[PDB]
Amino acid sequence: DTAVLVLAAGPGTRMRSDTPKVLHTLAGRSMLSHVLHAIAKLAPQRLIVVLGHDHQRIAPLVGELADTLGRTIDVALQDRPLGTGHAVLCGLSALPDDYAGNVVVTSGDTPLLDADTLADLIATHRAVSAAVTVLTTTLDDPFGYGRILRTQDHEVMAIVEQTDATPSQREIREVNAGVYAFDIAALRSALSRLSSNNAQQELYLTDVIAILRSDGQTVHASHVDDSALVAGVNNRVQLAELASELNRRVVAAHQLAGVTVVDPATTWIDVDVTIGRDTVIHPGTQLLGRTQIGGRCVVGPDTTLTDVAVGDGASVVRTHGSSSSIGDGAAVGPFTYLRPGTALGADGKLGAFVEVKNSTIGTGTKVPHLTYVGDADIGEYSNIGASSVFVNRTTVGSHVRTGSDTMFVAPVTIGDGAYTGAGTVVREDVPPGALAVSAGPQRNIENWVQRKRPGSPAAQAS
Amino acid sequence: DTAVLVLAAGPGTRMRSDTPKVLHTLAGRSMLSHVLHAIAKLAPQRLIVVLGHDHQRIAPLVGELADTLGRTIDVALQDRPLGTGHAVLCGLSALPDDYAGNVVVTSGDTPLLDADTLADLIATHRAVSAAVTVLTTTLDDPFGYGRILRTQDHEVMAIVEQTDATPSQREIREVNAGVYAFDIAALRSALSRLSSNNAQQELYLTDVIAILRSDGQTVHASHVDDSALVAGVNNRVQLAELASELNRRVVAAHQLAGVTVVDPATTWIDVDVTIGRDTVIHPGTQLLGRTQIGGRCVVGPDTTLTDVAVGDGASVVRTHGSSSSIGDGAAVGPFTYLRPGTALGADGKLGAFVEVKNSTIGTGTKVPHLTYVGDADIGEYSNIGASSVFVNRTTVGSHVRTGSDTMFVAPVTIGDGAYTGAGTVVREDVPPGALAVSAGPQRNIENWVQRKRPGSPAAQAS
Amino acid sequence: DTAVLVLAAGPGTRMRSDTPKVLHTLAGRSMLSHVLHAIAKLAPQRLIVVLGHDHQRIAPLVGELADTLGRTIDVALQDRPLGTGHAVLCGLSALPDDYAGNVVVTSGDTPLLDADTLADLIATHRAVSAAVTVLTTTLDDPFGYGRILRTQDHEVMAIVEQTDATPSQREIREVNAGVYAFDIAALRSALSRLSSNNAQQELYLTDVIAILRSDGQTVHASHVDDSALVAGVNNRVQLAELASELNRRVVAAHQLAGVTVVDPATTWIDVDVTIGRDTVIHPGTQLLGRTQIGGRCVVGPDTTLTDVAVGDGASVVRTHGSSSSIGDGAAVGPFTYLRPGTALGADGKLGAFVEVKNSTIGTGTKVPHLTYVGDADIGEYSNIGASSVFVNRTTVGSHVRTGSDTMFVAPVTIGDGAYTGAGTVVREDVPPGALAVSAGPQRNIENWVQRKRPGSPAAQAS
Ligand SMILES: CC(=O)N[C@H]1[C@@H](OP(=O)(O)OP(=O)(O)OC[C@H]2O[C@@H](n3ccc(=O)[nH]c3=O)[C@H](O)[C@@H]2O)O[C@H](CO)[C@@H](O)[C@@H]1O
Ligand SMILES: CC(=O)N[C@H]1[C@@H](OP(=O)(O)OP(=O)(O)OC[C@H]2O[C@@H](n3ccc(=O)[nH]c3=O)[C@H](O)[C@@H]2O)O[C@H](CO)[C@@H](O)[C@@H]1O
Ligand SMILES: CC(=O)N[C@H]1[C@@H](OP(=O)(O)OP(=O)(O)OC[C@H]2O[C@@H](n3ccc(=O)[nH]c3=O)[C@H](O)[C@@H]2O)O[C@H](CO)[C@@H](O)[C@@H]1O
Ligand SMILES: CC(=O)N[C@H]1[C@@H](OP(=O)(O)O)O[C@H](CO)[C@@H](O)[C@@H]1O
Ligand SMILES: CC(=O)N[C@H]1[C@@H](OP(=O)(O)O)O[C@H](CO)[C@@H](O)[C@@H]1O
Ligand SMILES: CC(=O)N[C@H]1[C@@H](OP(=O)(O)O)O[C@H](CO)[C@@H](O)[C@@H]1O
Ligand SMILES: [Co+2]
Ligand SMILES: [Co+2]
Ligand SMILES: [Co+2]
Ligand SMILES: [Co+2]
Ligand SMILES: [Mg+2]
Ligand SMILES: [Mg+2]
Ligand SMILES: [Mg+2]
Repeated sequence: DTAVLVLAAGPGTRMRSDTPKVLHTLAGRSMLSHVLHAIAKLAPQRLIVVLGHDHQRIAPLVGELADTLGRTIDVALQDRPLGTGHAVLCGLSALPDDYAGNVVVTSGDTPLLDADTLADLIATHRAVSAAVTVLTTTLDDPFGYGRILRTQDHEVMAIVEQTDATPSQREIREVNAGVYAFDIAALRSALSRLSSNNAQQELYLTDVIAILRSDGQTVHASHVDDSALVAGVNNRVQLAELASELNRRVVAAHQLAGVTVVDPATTWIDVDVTIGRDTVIHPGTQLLGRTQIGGRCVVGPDTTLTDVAVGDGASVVRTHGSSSSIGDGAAVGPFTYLRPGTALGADGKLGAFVEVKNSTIGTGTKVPHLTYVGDADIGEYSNIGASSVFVNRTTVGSHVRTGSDTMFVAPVTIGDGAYTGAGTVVREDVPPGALAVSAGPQRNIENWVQRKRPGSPAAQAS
Repeated sequence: DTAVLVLAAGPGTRMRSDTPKVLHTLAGRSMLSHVLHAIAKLAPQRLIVVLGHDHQRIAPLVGELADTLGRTIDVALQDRPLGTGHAVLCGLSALPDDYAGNVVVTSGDTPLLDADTLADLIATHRAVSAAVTVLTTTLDDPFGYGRILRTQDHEVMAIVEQTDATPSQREIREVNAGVYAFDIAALRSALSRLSSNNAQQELYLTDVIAILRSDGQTVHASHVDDSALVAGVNNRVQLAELASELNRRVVAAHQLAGVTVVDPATTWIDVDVTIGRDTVIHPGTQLLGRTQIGGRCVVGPDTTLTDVAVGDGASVVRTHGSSSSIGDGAAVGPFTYLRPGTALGADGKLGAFVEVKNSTIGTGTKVPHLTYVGDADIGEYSNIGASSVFVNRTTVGSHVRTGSDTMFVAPVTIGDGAYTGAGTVVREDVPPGALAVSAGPQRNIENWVQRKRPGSPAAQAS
Repeated sequence: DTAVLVLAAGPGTRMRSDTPKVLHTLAGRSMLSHVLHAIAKLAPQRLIVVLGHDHQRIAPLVGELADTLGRTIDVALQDRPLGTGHAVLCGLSALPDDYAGNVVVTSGDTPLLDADTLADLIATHRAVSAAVTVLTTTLDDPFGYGRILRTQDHEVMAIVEQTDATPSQREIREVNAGVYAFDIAALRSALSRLSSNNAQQELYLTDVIAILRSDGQTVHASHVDDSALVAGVNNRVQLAELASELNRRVVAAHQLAGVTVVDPATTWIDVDVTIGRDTVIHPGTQLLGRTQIGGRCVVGPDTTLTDVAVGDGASVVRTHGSSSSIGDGAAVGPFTYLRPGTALGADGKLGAFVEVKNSTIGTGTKVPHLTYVGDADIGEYSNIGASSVFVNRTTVGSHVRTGSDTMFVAPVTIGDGAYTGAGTVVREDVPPGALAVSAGPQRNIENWVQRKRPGSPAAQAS
C-alpha cells in the first residue's frame, strides 16, 4: 500500500517564465505530465499533487491527465511556498488521518524518473524496514543539489543544501535525488520538528533525514547509477540538457528497433512518435506530437512534422507539415508546406514550393511546382501544372491535366480527364474531357527592342 | 607475403534491417567498401571476402570494387553462420593447400580501420615472431567487445566474449579489436580444435588465443591508442556514433587545409568531397557523393549537395541540389532546388523559390524568383522574370529580358535580345529583338467594391 | 598604472588563409575585436597593438575600434615576425623611454579572455611583487601550448614550447596561457638576453620566465580554472571549438534570463543579439549581427536572421532574413526570404514562398503565398493574392484585396479598398474602391481530349 505525493507548488522563479515551471515541455510532454505518467504506471493506491499559486492554471491539466490515465489524482493546495517540507505537510492532508501505507515523495521537476526506479525504491524501503529511504546519485557537476553527508562508516547522516553547504561540503559529488520513501508516522513526526532557520529561510524536506537519524530511526540511501533518471530542472539550461539526454534515449530506442538515424544530435523525436523498420531519418529533423512514420521511408533533411501520418516507402524531404496524412510511396519536398487537414494519397507527389491546406489529393496525383492548394478535393492520377492557385471548395476529377499558371476560382468542378491550357483563369465548371482556356493569342512586335531600348545590351545583341 | 580475410558473412541481426549489415553506409561508402579500400591500399598478395546468406546481393558489389581498385578479390562462401572461427575456416579454403604467407583477419564491421594500422600489425607480428598478434584498445564503454584477459605479468591469456564473461570480467576495459595476424600453420591447427560450447553456441575465432597459448606458442597483443580506428558496429546506435567520429575527422582535415567550417557537428562531408581554400561552410550542411567546391565559396546554411561541382567564389545558400554544376562567382539560394543535369554558368544566379532540372544556363544569366526551368537551354546575360514556367526543349538566347509570369510552352525558341511582356504565354518562336505579348489590356471598373462588397472594410475604406 | 600590448603580427600560417588570422570571426566579432573589447573595459592607461606584414589591412580596423570604444589605441609595427619576444620589444617602443607602469602582454588569438581575468592578473602581480606573473591553466589536451615546468617545490622554473619539449615534458597538462604581467625594467632586461637557438629559431617571449628566474627575480604563475577564458586559436579546428564554447555560453546566458532554447548545440547567437523573455528558439537557428527579438516570440526551426528587429509575440519560422524589421504579433515563414529594407507592420503576415526586398508593409497586411514584393509600399489590412509579383516604386493602399496571379508593373498606385481580379496585369493606377481586371473570359472546348489525346488515360476517363 502506497500514496505518492508530487511537489509542484514552488514558484519556479529560476525558470524566469510566465508559464508555470512544471508546464514546460520536453519531447512533447510537460514535466508534470512525464512525472504523472511514470507514477500512474506504478499504480499506487493514492496519487496527490501539491499545487500552489498558479493552481487555477495547472489543476485542470491534472484532471485531463487523471482521465487520460484512467485513475483519480487528488490535488492538495499549498497556500504559500514555505518549503518542500511544508509542501509535503500540505500533501498529507489529502490522506485520511489514520492512513497507514508508505509515503513516496517526488518533485514535479524530475521528469525522467520512471516506474522501475520508483518500484525499486519502494522494494528497498520495505526490505530494510527504513523509516526513510532517499534516492541518491553521483555527478561530475553537483551544483544546486543537496549533498549527501555520510559518516566514516558510510551511514547517511544528513542532506545539506547547496545554499547551506561549506565550500568543502560543496565538493561532495553524491547528491540527493529529492525522491524518497517514508514510514508515515515517522514522516509526520519529523515534519512537526522542522524549523526554517537556514540560508533560504524555508522548511526543508531534506532536514527530515538528520531528524529521523536523531531519533535512531533507520535511514537508508539507495544509489541510482543512471543519474539522468533522477536529474532535476530548476532553470532553462538544465531543462535543455535533460531534453537532449531524453532525446538521445528516444532516438537510440528507434535505432535499436531498426531505424537509421544519421545524426541523433540533430534529430528530435517526441515520446509518442512511432517509426517503421528501415526508415532513414536525415539530419535537422523534428518528429513531434503523434507523428507516425511507416517502414522504408526517407525523412529529412530539415523536415518538421507535428501529428503527421506517413505510410510505408514514402519520401518527406525538407518539409514543414502538421496534422496531415501522406500515403504509401508518396513523395513530398523539398520545400513543401502542409497545413492541417492535408491528405495526400499513395504514390502522390507534392513538390518544391507547394503549400497544401485542408485538401484531399487522390492516389497517384502530382502537384509538383510552385502551387497553392487550399480547400480542394482532387481525384486520382491527375497532374496540376506549375505556378497554379486554388483560390478558396473546388473539386477536380481523376486523370485531369491542368496547365501551368491556372487559377481555380472556387467553387468550380473540373471533370474527369479535363485539361486547362497554360495561363487559364477557371471561373466555371469544366466538363469531363473538355479543354478550358482563357489566355489570349501571342503577338510578336518586331524590332521593339531597337526602338524602345536603343543602345541597350539587348538592342546590340539583336 | 600476406593474405587478408574479411569476415562478412554474419546475419547482422542486431542491425534489424533488410539491407545486409556490411552494406550500411557512413560518409558515402558502405562499411565493406571502407574496409576493402583500406586493405587494397595495403596491397597484400591475396584478399578474400567471406560471404554468407545474402551473398547474391553482396558479391557483385565486391566485383565492382575489385575493378575500381585494380586488383582481384576472391569471395569464399560460408554456408551457415557457425561463428567467426568457422568463417575464417571457410576463408582459408580460397587459399592454396600449401599457402605459407601470414594470414591477417578482420571484420566487415570495423570500417575506420586504415592501411597504416594494418601495416603496423603485420610489422609487429613479424618482429616478435608471434603465432598470433591481436589488436586491442581500451574503452570507457567496452560493452559487446571480447575482453582481454592478462596474467599478473601482463601476458595475454585469452579473450572472453561479452555473453561469456563474469560480472567481474565485464569491468575489463581493454578490448579485442577483432583484427589479427596469424602464422598459417598455427591458425589451421587452433581452428580444428574449436568447440561451440559457449553462451552463443558458436565457433569463436577468439578461442584461438587461449588455444595457441595452451601450446606454448607466442601470443602478442598490440594496443591501438586511437580506439576509433578499431571500433566495431553491431547495431545502428554504434553505426551513427562511428559515422559522427569519422565525420569530425573529415571536417578537421578540411579545416587544417584551409576551409572554415563554422559548426563541424552539423556539417556532414562524404569522404570523396574536395573543398577549396578559404571556403566557408555554414551550419546544417551536407556535402555528399563526389561534390567538389572551389575556393572562397560560401556554402549553407541548410544546404544539401550530392555530386555537385561548384566553382570558385560562388555562393550556394539553403540549396538542395544533385548532379549539377555551378560556375565561378555564381549565386544560388536561398530556397533553391537543383535536379540532375543542371548547369549554371559563371556569375549566373538562381534565386529563391527556383527549381531547375536538366537545363543549361549561360554566363551571367539570372533566374531570380519563383520559377521552374525544365529541359531548357538559356544563353548569356539573360534575365528570366519572376513567377515563370518553362513547360516541358526550349531555347532562349543571350541578352534576353522575359517578363514576370511568362509561360514558355516547349518547344519554342526566343532570339537574342528579345523581351516578353508580363503575363505572356509563349507558344511560338520570338525573333531576336522582338517583344512577344499576350495579356489583354487593363480595365478599371469604378465603385465595384461599394456595389459588390457593401459594408465591407474595403467599401468603408474607399 | 598599466600598458597592455596585444601581439597580433605573426603570419598566422596554420590558419591556411588569405584573411589575416586575427580577423577571423566567432559570434559576430573578429578575434582581435574580442581581445580589444575585453581590454578597453579594463581601461589601462595605454593600449598598444603590434601589427606585422598585413598591417595595411588591420590598422584601419583598429582605428575604427578605438573610435567605437572611445579611447586611443596605438599601433607598433613589427617588420619581420621574429618571435613573440621580439613582438613585445617592438610593442615597448610605442611607450616612453622612461615608462614606469606595469606591462601586460596578451595574444590576438586568445579571444575569450575577459576584463575580469585581466584585472585579477594585475592584482595578483602587484600583490606578490613579481617581476613576472604568467596565467596558466590545465587541459586534457595541451598539444601546441608551452608546458609549465615546476620544481619539486611547485616553484615555476620555465616554459617549454611544444616544438622544444621532450616526449616526457609533452605529457605535462599545465599550460602557458600566453597572458602575462611584467615589471617593465625586468622585462626590458630579460628581452635583451633572448637568443633564437630553439626548434623554431624564434625569439620566444616564454624564455623570459627562465631568464628572470636566473636572476633570482620573483616569478609567479596564476592558475585560471576556467580554461576556455585563456584558450588559444592557431588553426581553424581550434577556432570552431572555441566558437562553439563561446556560443554555449551566450545561449546559457539567454536561457538563465528567460529564453527557451530547445537545442543550444544548433542555435548560434552572436554576442550583441538581445532576446526577450519567454521567447522560444527552435533548432537549426542562427541569430546574427545586431538582431533583436522581443518577448514571447517563436523563432525557428531553420531560421537565419542578420540585423533583424522582431517585436513581441511574433513568429519567424524557417526564415532567411537580413536588415529588416518585423512588428509585434506578426507571422513570417515557413520558407520566407527577407532582403534588406523590409519593414513588416504589427500583425502582418509574410507566408510560404514569399520574398520581400526594400518594401514597407502596413499593420495587419497579409502576403501569404508564392509572391515577390520589391520596392513597394503597402498600407494596412490589405491582402495580396497568391502567386503575385511587384515588378520593380508602387504604392498599394489600405483594405485592398488583390487577386491571385496579379502582376503590378511599377510604378502604379492602387487606392484604398480597391480589388484586382485573378490573373490581372496592372499597368495603370487603380482608384479607391475600383476593381481592375484584364484576364479574358473562360471558354470550354468540349471533347478536346478525345480528339487530341486519343487513347490517353484522360480520354478513357472522360
Ligand atoms: C530543500 C530541498 O528539498 N531541496 C532538494 C530540491 O532542491 P531544489 O532547489 O531543486 O527544490 P525546488 O525549489 O525545485 O523545489 C522542489 C519541488 O517541490 C515543489 N515545491 C517547492 C517549494 C515549495 O514551497 N512548495 C513546493 O511544492 C516545487 O514544485 C519543486 O518542483 O531538489 C533537489 C533535486 O532536484 C535536491 O537535491 C534537494 O535536496
Ligand atoms: C567471437 C568473436 O569473434 N567476437 C569478436 C567480434 O564480436 P562481434 O559480436 O561484433 O562479432 P560479429 O557477430 O559482428 O561477427 C564478426 C564479423 O565476422 C562475420 N561473421 C560473423 C559470424 C559468422 O558466423 N560468420 C561471419 O562471417 C560478420 O560479418 C561480422 O562482421 O568482434 C568484436 C569487435 O568488433 C570483438 O571484440 C569480439 O572478440
Ligand atoms: C613562444 C610563445 O610565445 N609561445 C606561446 C604561444 O604559442 P603560439 O604558437 O600559439 O604563438 P603564436 O605563433 O600564435 O604567436 C603568438 C601571438 O603573437 C603574435 N606574434 C607572433 C609571432 C611574432 O613574431 N610576432 C607576433 O606579433 C601573433 O599575432 C600571435 O597571435 O601562445 C601559446 C598560447 O596560445 C602559449 O602556450 C605559448 O607559450
Ligand atoms: C489563395 C488565397 O486567396 N489564399 C487566402 C486564404 O489563405 P488560407 O490558406 O485559407 O488561410 O485566406 C486568407 C485569409 O484568411 C488570405 O490571407 C489568403 O490570401
Ligand atoms: C512544368 C511542368 O509541366 N512540369 C511537369 C514535368 O516535371 P519534370 O520536372 O519534367 O519531372 O513532368 C511531370 C510528369 O513527369 C509533371 O508532373 C510536371 O507537371
Ligand atoms: C520582379 C523582378 O523583375 N525582379 C528583378 C529585380 O530583382 P531585385 O529583387 O530588385 O534585385 O532586378 C534584377 C536585376 O538586378 C532582376 O534580376 C530581377 O528579375
Ligand atoms: Co528542483
Ligand atoms: Co561485430
Ligand atoms: Co597562438
Ligand atoms: Co498568369
Ligand atoms: Mg530557490
Ligand atoms: Mg549476436
Ligand atoms: Mg608556427
